[PDB]
Amino acid sequence: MPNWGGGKKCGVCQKAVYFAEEVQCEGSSFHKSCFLCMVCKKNLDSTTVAVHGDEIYCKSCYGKKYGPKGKGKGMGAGTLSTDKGESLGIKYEEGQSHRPTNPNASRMAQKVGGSDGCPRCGQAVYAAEKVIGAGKSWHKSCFRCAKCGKSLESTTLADKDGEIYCKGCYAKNFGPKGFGFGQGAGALIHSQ
Ligand SMILES: [Zn+2]
Ligand SMILES: [Zn+2]
Ligand SMILES: [Zn+2]
Ligand SMILES: [Zn+2]
Repeated sequence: MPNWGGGKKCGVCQKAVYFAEEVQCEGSSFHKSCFLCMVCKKNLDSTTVAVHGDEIYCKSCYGKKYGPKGKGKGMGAGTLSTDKGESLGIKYEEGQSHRPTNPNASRMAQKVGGSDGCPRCGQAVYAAEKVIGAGKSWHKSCFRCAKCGKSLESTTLADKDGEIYCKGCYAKNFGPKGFGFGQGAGALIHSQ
């Protein structure tokens, strides 16, 4: 019954150490198992150990948290632009000409011949059937007596002041005269 003794005070777990380990530290002390890197979670039962605000950390860890991180970054830039050149054009023209007109001249001419026409039928007369009579020309076929109708030739024909007839007509028309005659009367007797 009578017993107690002494021990340490674990300011970590808040339990009194029954004199066994009572790990001491900078103005502090915790149980052995208690004294464990609260970072890596690995027990810390050796030197090279560090402490911290109500906590314990192994050197390394300490140098890890305390240690730096690294460097930052930088930057850059750049730009450029240019352009030019443009020109073009052209033009032209032309004229024209004309052409006037010139008048014309006249000429002369003349030429005649023989031959004639048929004043009877009306057609023309030139050889083949051309007759000349009464100082006129006509078709030897048409050329006939304008009294009997009997066709003529030239001589046998008779040109009466333009007119044309047959000798028989030219003669008769202008025939000679003839003597006349009469009758007498004998005598007889009567009886019964
Ligand atoms: Zn403890
Ligand atoms: Zn650690
Ligand atoms: Zn004729
Ligand atoms: Zn006749």
